[PDB]
Amino acid sequence: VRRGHVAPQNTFLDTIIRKFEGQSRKFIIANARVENCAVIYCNDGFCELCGYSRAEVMQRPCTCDFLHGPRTQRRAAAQIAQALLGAEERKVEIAFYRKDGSCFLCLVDVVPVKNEDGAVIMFILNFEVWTILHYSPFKAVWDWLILLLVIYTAVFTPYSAAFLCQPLAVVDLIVDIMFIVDILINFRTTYVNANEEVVSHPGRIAVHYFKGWFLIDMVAAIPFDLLIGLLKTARLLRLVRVARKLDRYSEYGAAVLFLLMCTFALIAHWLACIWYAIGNMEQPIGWLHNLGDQIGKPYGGPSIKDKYVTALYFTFSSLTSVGFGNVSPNTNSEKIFSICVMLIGSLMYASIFGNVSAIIQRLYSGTARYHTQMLRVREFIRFHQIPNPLRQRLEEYFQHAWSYTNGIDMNAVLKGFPECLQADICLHLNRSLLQHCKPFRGATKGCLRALAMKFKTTHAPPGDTLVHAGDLLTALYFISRGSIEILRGDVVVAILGKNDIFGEPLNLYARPGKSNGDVRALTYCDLHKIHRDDLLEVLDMYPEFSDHFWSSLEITFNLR
Amino acid sequence: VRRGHVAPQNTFLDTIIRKFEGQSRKFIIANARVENCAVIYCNDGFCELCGYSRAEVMQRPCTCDFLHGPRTQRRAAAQIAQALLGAEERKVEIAFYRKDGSCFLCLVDVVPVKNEDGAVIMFILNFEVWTILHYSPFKAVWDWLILLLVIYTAVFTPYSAAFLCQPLAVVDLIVDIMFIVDILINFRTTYVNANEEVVSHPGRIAVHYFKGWFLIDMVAAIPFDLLIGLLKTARLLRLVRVARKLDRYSEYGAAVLFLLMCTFALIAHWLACIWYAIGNMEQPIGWLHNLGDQIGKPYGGPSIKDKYVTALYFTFSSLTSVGFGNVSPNTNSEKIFSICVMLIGSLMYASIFGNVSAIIQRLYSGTARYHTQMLRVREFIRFHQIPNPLRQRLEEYFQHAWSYTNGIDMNAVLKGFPECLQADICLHLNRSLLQHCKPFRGATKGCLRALAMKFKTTHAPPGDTLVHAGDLLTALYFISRGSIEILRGDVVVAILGKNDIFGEPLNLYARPGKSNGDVRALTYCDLHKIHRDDLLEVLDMYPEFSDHFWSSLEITFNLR
Amino acid sequence: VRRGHVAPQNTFLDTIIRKFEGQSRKFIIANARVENCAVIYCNDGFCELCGYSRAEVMQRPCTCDFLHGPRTQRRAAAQIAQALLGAEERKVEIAFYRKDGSCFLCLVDVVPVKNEDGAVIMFILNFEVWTILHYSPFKAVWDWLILLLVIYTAVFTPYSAAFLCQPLAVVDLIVDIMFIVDILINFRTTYVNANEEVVSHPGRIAVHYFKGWFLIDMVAAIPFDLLIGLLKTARLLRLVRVARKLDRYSEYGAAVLFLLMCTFALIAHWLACIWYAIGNMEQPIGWLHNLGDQIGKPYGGPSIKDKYVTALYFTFSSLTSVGFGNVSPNTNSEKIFSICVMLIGSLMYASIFGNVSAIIQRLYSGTARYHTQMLRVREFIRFHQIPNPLRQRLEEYFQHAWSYTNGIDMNAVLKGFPECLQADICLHLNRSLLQHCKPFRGATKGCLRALAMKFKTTHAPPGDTLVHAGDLLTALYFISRGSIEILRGDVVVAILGKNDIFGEPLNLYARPGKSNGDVRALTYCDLHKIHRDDLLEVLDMYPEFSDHFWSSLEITFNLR
Repeated sequence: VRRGHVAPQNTFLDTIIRKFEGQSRKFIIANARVENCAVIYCNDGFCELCGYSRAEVMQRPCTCDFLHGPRTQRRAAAQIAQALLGAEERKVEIAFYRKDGSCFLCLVDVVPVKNEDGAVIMFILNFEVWTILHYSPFKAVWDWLILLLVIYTAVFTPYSAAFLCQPLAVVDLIVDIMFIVDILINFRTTYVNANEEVVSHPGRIAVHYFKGWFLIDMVAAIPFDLLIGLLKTARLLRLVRVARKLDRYSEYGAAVLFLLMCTFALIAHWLACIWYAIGNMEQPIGWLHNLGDQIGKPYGGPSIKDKYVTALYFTFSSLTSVGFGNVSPNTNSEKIFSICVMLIGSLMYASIFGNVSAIIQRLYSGTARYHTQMLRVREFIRFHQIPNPLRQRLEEYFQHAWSYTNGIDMNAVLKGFPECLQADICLHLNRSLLQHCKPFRGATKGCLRALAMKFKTTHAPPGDTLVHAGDLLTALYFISRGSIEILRGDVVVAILGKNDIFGEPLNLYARPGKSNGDVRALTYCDLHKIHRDDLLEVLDMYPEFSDHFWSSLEITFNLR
Repeated sequence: VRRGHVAPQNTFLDTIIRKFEGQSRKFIIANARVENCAVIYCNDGFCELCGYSRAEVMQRPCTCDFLHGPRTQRRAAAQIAQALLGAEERKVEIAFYRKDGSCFLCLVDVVPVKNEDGAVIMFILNFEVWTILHYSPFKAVWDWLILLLVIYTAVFTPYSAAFLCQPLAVVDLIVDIMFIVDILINFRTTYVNANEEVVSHPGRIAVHYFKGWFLIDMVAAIPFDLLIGLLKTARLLRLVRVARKLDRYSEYGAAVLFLLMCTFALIAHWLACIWYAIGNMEQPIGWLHNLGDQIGKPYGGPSIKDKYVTALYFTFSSLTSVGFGNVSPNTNSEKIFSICVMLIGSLMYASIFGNVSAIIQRLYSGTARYHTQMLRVREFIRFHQIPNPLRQRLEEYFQHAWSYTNGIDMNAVLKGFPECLQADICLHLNRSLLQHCKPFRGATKGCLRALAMKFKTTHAPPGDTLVHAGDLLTALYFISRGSIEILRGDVVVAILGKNDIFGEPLNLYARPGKSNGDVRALTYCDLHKIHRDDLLEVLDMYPEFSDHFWSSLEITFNLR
Repeated sequence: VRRGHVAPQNTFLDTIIRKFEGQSRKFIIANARVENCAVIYCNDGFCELCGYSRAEVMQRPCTCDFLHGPRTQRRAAAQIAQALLGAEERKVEIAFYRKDGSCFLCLVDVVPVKNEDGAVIMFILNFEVWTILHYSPFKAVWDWLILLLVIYTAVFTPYSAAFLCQPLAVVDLIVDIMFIVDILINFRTTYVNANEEVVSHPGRIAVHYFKGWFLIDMVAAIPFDLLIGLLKTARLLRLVRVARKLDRYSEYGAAVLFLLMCTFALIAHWLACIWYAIGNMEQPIGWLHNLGDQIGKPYGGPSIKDKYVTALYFTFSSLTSVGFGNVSPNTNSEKIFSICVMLIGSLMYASIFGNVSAIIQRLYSGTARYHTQMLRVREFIRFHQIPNPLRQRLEEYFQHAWSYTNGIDMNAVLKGFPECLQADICLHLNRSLLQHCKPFRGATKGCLRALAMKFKTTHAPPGDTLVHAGDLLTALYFISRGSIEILRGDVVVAILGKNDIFGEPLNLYARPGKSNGDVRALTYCDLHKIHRDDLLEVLDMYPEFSDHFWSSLEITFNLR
C-alpha cells in the first residue's frame, strides 16, 4: 500500500504565502538565524510597488537601504531596526522611494512569527499606502482479520437466508460487533490524499469519510429486531470493504492466488443457493422431486445436508463445464438458470483461470526465464562447439551470476530513477569504500556522489582471472571482502585481503601502462571497479580534492 | 545440474590466514620459489606493531632490513637468515625498531610449511613481545533408474492398498532393496555447498545428509513383518526424491513433457483409487451398486478388472471436464469427492496443460520465431516491391543465415559475460588464425586477447560480393576455409584458398585507400574480419608487437 | 520453400584444384583473357619447391622470369612461350632455380583447359622432378493436388477397411495411379542439398532418393490381387508425403489453419472407425446393442449411415470435452478407449487449438499491435492534454504512417543484412534519383552505394511543414513524386514538382546557413533526404566525383 512522505518542517512558509495570496497583500520574508537577515521571498505585488525585480531584492538586508531616500527620517528608520531585535508588532510609518524616482507614503507592518519553543524564526513585512496510522502493523494484520470474517458473511448469510444458547447464532453476533468496531476505527485512522501526502486528526478525516465509502458501510452495521428474513442480505455489502482495500491484499504473490480461488468457491456457493431457491419457490417434475427418486426419500423429504451438496455439486459442474447428468434442469426457470451459469461460467472460467495461469508463471518467473536463458547458452555452445575447460567457465559463471542477481538487470532499474536518487543508491552500494577507507573521508558530499555514480561492483568467484600479464590497466580496483592473489608465471606474490587497492597511480605516467602479472581470486571476493577515463573526469571538477586524494591514498600493488 | 569449480591449489594460504585470524596473531608470509623471498601478506596486527603500511612492507625481503636498528646484534640477525635455508622451527629473539623511533623486544617464531612432496613453499613468521561423484555418468543414468522405480511405487502401492512364488510380490521386494541401496550411495556421493563449490569425504557429507532430506528418506526404507495394510502407504514418500532432484530431470526439453504427462496419469490414478475407497467403506444406492445393474453382475459381484477401469474412467472424465454419465455421484460423499475433483481438476487442467502448451512452443521455438521473422521479410518485400535478382538474395541469405545461427543473436550472448571470458570465447572462435598464421605466434597473451575482441566472423556463401571496385577498404580479411576469387570486369585474377590475407597494408598510405576490383566467394567460405580504426588502436598499445607484426605478415593481394 | 543459388560460372576452377589436391601435385593457374597471363593460384606444394611465397608469385607472368638462371637454355625457354599460344600438351624439360640458390631438374606439363565454344581460358602448369525443377509452378500446384488426394486416402481407406462398374472403386483406382506417377516424378525433379545449393540430372538424384524417403513411399504404391482386407491399411503411409513436404504447405497464413482444422476432423475420423471396431470384434450389453434400443432397430440391425455418424458423434464429443451421454462406454474395452481419447484429446485440444488461437492473432497481427500502439497515443494525448489543431496532426500522421508501412520497422530489418546487401536494397529504394538525375550518372558504382546508404525516404502528406523560416538547413532534399510549394508569410513563391532539388549548396558557405521561408506539400509527395555531415563525408572519399557533382547539379531553390 502507498504511503506519502510527511510534510517538510518549512511547509508553514507556503501556507503563509498562500493565505496572503488570497488577501492580495504586498510583502517580503526574511530569515532570523542568518547573519544580516537576507530576504528570501518577494511577491509580484511588491515588485510593482518599488519597481525592482526579484534578482535585485533577494539576498539583501530586510531593513532595505536602497528603498530609503532624502525624504526619509533618521529617527523613523531607527524604529524599524529596533523592531527586528525586540520581537513584537509595531506599525511604523515611513516614505520610501521607487527605482524610477517617485516617492510614496507607506505603512510598515512588521509581524514576527514564532514556533512552539519560543524563538523568532521569520519576519513578515506587510506594506500598504488517541491516534492510529494507516500503514501500521496493527491495521495491516487487522485487514486480513476483516477479510476472514468477510468470507464468513459471504458464505453463511446466503445459507441462512435461502435454506431457512445456539453455537451458530452467538458467533454470528460477534461478527456484527466487529463491523461496528470497524466504523469507529475508520474515523481515527489516517489516509493518503492525492495532494496531501499524509493527513491526520479528526477535523479533516470525518469530511473525507462522509460522502465516500461510509454510506455503503453504514448499511452493513444496521441490525434490527422489529418472518422478514430477506433484510439480512444487506450483510453482503460488507464484501465491498475488500474491493476498496484491494491494494493491501495484492502485495504477496501467493496471497493473490488464494483470493482468486476462494472467490471461485463463493461464486459457486451463491449459485448453489440460488439454484436451491428456484426449486422451492415454484412447487405446484422439477429437480428437487427428481432427487427424491435417486436417493430414497420421496414425498418428509431429503436432508438439508444432501439438498445443499447436490445443489453445489450441480453449479460447480455447470460452471466447470463437466455436466454430470445426475442432476439437470427440466423446467424453464431451471434451464434459464443453467443458460445463465453457462454464460457467466464461460466468462469466469476464461477470465479467472487465465489470471491464475499467469500468476503461477509470475510467481515462478525466475525459473521460467532461467530455462530460456539457459537454452541460449546451450545453443551457443553447440553452435561454436566449445571445449571442456571453457565449457565449465560459461556454465558455472552463468549459474553463479544468475543465483547472485536472481535473473535481474541491475543497470536497467537505475535508469528509471533520476540522477539524485541514482547517486543515493550508489552511495549505499559503495558504503564499504566511502566510509571506511582513508582518502574518501576528507571530501565534500558532491564528490562522493560524483564518484559513486561512476563506480561499479564486480563479483569474482574462486579461480577467476580479472587481469592478465601485459594488459592495459584501464581500471583501479578496491577490495571489500575475500582474498585475491597476484601471480607471475605460477609464483604467488601478493595476497590482497579486505580494504586493499591495486592498479596503477594516474599521476606519474599520464598514459595507459602495462600490467606486471596475472591476478586471481580464492574465495567469493566482493570488489569494486572504476576506469581511468571515468575517474580523471571527476578529479578535473574538484581540484582541492585531487591533491588530497593521491597523497593520502596508498595502492598495495603498483603493477609494472 | 550445477557443479562448482574445484578449490584452487593455493587455497591453503586462506585457511592459514583464517585460522591465525581467530588467534589474533601478528604475522607475515613470504614465498620460497622467488629469488630473495618477497613478502606476500601482512595483517592489520603487524602494521600496528611496526607502524609501516602494506605498500611499504609488500615486495621486500623477509629478513627485513628496515626493522633492524642500533640495538640489534650481528650474531642474532644471522640466526634468522640461516633458519630460512635450514627449514625448521627456531624461536629466535631480537629487538626490532618501529617507524617513529621507539624500540621493542620481540620473539620471532619461524614456522615453514611443507607439502606432500617434501619442499619448503612458504615462511610464516609469527611475532610476540571408495569415492563417487555427483556429476558422474554413473549417478546421472541411475537417477533416471530411480525415477522409473519411483513411478512403480506411485502406481502399485495405492492399487495394492485400496483394492485388497508370486510374480508381483517378488518384484516389489527388489524395489525395497534399491531404496536401501540408494541411502548407502547418498553417504559416499558428493554434493555442492553454497560457499564450498565442491566437497568430498565422509567426515563432511554425513553432517549435511543428517538434518536435511535423510529424515523423509529414512521412513521410505523401513519394512516390517509384525491386517494393518495402511503402513505400506509410507512408500509414497519415495516420490519426494524426484522433487529434491528436479534440476536433473528438467535438462532435456522432451523429458519435461514426459513428467507433466505421466503425473497427470498418476493424479487420476490416485483419485481412481480414492473414488473406489469411497464405495467400499460406506456399504449399508451408491455408484458401485449402480455399476452392478449396467454390467450384468448384481449382488458375487463385478470383477476387479472392471472395478478399477470404471473408477479411473470416472476420475479422468471428471478432471478432463467431459463428464460421461455412465458413472456419476449419487451419495453425499461421492458428490463432495466430485466437487473436490472438479475444483482440483480446474486448477490442474489450467496449470499443467498451460505449461505443456508453452513447452511445445519452447521445444519448437526456432520454427516459431522463424515464421514471424520470415513474415517481416515478406511484408518488407511487398512494401518496397523488390525485383527478382535482389529477391533471390534476401530470401537465400536469410535462410542461410538462420540455418547457420539457428535464429540466435551471437553478439547479445557475449554482452552478459565480462571482458575476461569474452576474450576467452573470442580466443576460441579465432583459434584458426592465432595458432596457425605466421605473425600472431610471436606475441604476448594480452595482445592475442586484445585482437580477438575486435575480430569478427563473416560467412560468405556462393556468389556473394564482399567488396566492390573503387570502395573504401575499411577491413583487412583473413580466410580459414573455402576459396575466394577476385575479379576486375569479368576477368578472374586471384584464387585465394585457405590461410590467405587480402586488403591493404596500413603503414604506407596512412589513409583509406580505394580498391582494385570486386571479390566473390565460390564455396561456403569461412573468413574473418577487422577494421582500420579497430586494428590501429591495438598496435598503439603494443609498440614491440607492431614492428614484428607488419614485417612478418604478408598480404596475398594488395588492392590498388 | 528454400532454393539455393546456382553454382557460379567459375566453379570449375575449384573442382580442378580439389581434384589436384587429392593427387598431391604442385602447380599454378594463369588466365588467358588478361594481357601478360598473370598467375592467379599457387598451392602449398609449389611454394615448397621454389621457396617464394604467394605474395611474390601472384600477379606475375606465367613464363616465370624469376625461376630462370644460368643453367637454363635460351632454346628450352622458347618452347614454353610458344606452347601458350599454340594450345596443346607439350611436356618440356628445363632446370629452374630456387630462391636460396640451389638448382633442380623439372618437367613442365602445360595442359590448357577449354570450354564448349572452343577457346583457351586457363593454363594449368603441373611440375615434377526431359528435366523438371523443384521450385516450378508445375510442381508447386501439384503438391496441393497430392495433399487433396492424400486426404482422400486418410478418410476413405479406414472407412472401407473398418465398415466392410462401381463409382467408388473406379475413383479409388485413379488415386493408386497418381502415387505411382508421383514416384516417377520424384526421380527427374531436382532438390536442394546442404552443400550443393542446386543439383540436377539422373546420375546424382537417384542416389539421394534411395536410402531416404523412397522406402516408405515404395510401400504406398504396391497394390495386389492374390478376405485379407487389412493389407489396404498401408495406404495410410501416403500421409508421410505431407510431413516431408511441410515447408511448402506452411507458406500461406490461412492455409496453415486449414491443415490444423482438417487434421482435427481426421483424428476424430480414425477414432470413430476405431470406436466402431471395438463394438464388432467383441460380440458374445455394449454400445452397439445400446444404440439398437434408442433408435428402433433391435436384433437385421441399424443402418451404416447411423452406425458411423453416432460413432463420429461420440469421438468428437469425447475429445471436444462435451460428453453428451446418448452414447457412452459400458464395457472395459470401451472405457479404456474413452480413457485413451480423453488423454490424447486433452493433449490435442490444448496443443492444436493453442496454435489456432496464435495463428488467428498472427494472421491479424497488424490490427492487433495497431490498437495497442493507438492506445499509447490516446494515453499520451490525455496525459499532456493536447489541443485540437495539433490533435488532428498526431492522429492523421499516425494512421497515414501506419497504413503506409503496415506497422513495420523499416530500419530494424536492414540491420540484419550486411553492408553489401544493405547497399543493394538502398540502391533499389533510391533508383528514381540515381538513374534519372543529371549529376549521379557520371560516377563509379562505389560512390552510388556509398550515397545510397546515407540517403533516406520521407513521405510528406498534404499540408505538412518540412522546414520553417530561419531554421538550420541540415538536409538537402530530392523530390520524386507530387508537388511541393515554398511560402514566406502566406505568399506562394515556388511550385517544385518531380525531379527537383532544394536546400543550399555546401561549397560556398562552409557553415549551416539559415532558411528563407516555409515549405509545405500539396499531394502525397514522395521525396528523399540526406544531411550535411552525411553527404560531405562521402565527397571526401571520392575527390574526382566531387568536382563533377557540384558543377553538374543544379538546385531549384537556394534558401537565404
